Amino acid sequence: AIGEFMVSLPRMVYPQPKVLTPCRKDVLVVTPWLAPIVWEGTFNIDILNEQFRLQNTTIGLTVFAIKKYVAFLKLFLETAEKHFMVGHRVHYYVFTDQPAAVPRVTLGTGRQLSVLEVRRWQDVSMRRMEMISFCERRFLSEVDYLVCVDVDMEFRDHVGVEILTPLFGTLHPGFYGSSREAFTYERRPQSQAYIPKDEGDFYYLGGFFGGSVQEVQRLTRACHQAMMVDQANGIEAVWHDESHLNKYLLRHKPTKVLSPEYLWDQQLLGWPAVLRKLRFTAVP
Repeated sequence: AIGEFMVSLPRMVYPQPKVLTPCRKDVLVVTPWLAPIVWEGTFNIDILNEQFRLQNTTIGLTVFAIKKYVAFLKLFLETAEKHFMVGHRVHYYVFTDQPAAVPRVTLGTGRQLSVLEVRRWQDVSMRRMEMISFCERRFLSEVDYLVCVDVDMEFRDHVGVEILTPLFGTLHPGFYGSSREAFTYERRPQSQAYIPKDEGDFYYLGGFFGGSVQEVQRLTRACHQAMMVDQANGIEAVWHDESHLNKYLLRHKPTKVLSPEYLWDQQLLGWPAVLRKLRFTAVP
């Protein structure tokens, strides 16, 4: 559940937060609209696990595995079992054109997997946003939060309830140090995804976003509608649904932002000092 009567935390023994000692001095840990930016060292996972377990939180994880991308599911799911929301209730939703190619992955207790079969490049571009906004009633009934990720990835370290919030995006690992003018937003005013050179907070990834079911459905519905307008006007945004996600999150600020720990490519970008953990990474 979300927002329900919250029982008292038990007694806990942990290090005292010190007001005149930052957790991290090397990075921005809060946005200018007072959303936490989630980095290692900023959260006590024991406190957060208590809070979310006391709400009996259920997390849905959506992933699309189409055509040859079904080959990525085994490592994706095996590593999710090791690292993603361990101890919490998890429902995986695997959207695929090949239900029989989904690997039989052994799940921990309190975790389940559903295989959802799905059916022009234009409809392929819009499929993720459309499908998340077909699954509307199901997600509302089954999970509290939705996390929407790409399949050609593996978990390497903890990804847990520290990410959960009404609406989150993830800082793209290519652009977290860039000035806004260099962001690869859609720049043509004819597109619904258009962002001028003097606007923008961050460049968020299409491959890792989420929130409450309600907020995720609002985002995916808005992006799908904007993509349909663009299609009608004969324009395709430079980075497809990621361009629309960026426009949405500019105008509807996320309530947490995940640091690039949460989606990194070690082959392309190495392992910078500022990343204490690489939690979820591109498969080479």
